[PDB]
Amino acid sequence: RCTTFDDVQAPNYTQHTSSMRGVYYPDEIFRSDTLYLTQDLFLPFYSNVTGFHTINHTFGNPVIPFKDGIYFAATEKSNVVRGWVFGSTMNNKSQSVIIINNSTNVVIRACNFELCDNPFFAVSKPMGTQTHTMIFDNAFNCTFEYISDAFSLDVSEKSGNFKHLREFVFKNKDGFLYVYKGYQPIDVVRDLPSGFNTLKPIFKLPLGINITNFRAILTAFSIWGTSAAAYFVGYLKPTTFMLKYDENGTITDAVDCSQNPLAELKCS
Amino acid sequence: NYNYKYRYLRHGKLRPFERDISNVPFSPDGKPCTPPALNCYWPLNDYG
Amino acid sequence: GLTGTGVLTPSSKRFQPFQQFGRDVSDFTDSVRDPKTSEILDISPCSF
Repeated sequence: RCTTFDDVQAPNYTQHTSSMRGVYYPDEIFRSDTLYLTQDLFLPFYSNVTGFHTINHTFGNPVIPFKDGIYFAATEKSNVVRGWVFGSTMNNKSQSVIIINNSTNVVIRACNFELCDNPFFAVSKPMGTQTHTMIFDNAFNCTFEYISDAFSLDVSEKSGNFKHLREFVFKNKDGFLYVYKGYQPIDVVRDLPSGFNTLKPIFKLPLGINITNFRAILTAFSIWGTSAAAYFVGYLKPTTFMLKYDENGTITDAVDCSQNPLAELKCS
Repeated sequence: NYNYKYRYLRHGKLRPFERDISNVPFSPDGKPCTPPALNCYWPLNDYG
Repeated sequence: GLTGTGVLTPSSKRFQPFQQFGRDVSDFTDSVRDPKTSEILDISPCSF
């Protein structure tokens, strides 16, 4: 049922500094009190970021290209905009993978998956009912399903701080979506906070599909609606970082090579 | 043994371990076709 | 997977749960986690 909404508002393509974010743990290997180089698909420093400021007129969900993994972030109030649609032709003849939730736990599934032209989580404004999480629609010539374990997974609308600064790096490597996570306490007016957040290797996936084209999934407040939240997207590029490890054994700082002659000499 | 098939055409090669079951009604420059019109094909092929 | 020869002792870290090895200066292992719930440093110079 290609159910579609109407109130499409496309902004000035709001730009943000990729301030100090994108660092994660490059492997599964501890070190301590050292200075380790690597060259890997990373977020370039200090660079352009397409923010997504969504209000009751602004339904921020067009098609966006993958470009070999994205830096992603979301400043939320009990974590509204779950759901990633990763595929190639975004339709019934696309073997895509989808990352959604049963509001308790994570369900991921990959097959021939037809999209509605603008499907919607019909989530209520005081309640949080995921009414229309139907989107695992059709199933022939299929590949994959996976279920992780449950935790505190909230939906609804709030007021106060941007406590849920969640940052998700999605990185493609040999059919392997590397999926990271990291937490930080903020409340900005409406932009990116200035700081870093070290990301951790939560998930790898064995999938192997032509990941080119993607969307996020919002929740239509119930007709759609949103609250004062914003999500961030940036693209990844294979450059060279120097990390720094404390004796506590934690990434405390990083410097890219291909940023600045200052920065290049630092990693030189 | 006409059961199982392969493919032999793609605009570009394969990045390693990247799988698609997408049988495309192929054309040499895109062009959504109902094959077998001229320059409108399929890539699937049996074995013999 | 790790063979070799040395002098063990228990760990002395802030060892993260997802990590397993230590490679401290340049790929030199020096610290590991036992596969049956213990945590150990591995100073491989027995002596020389």
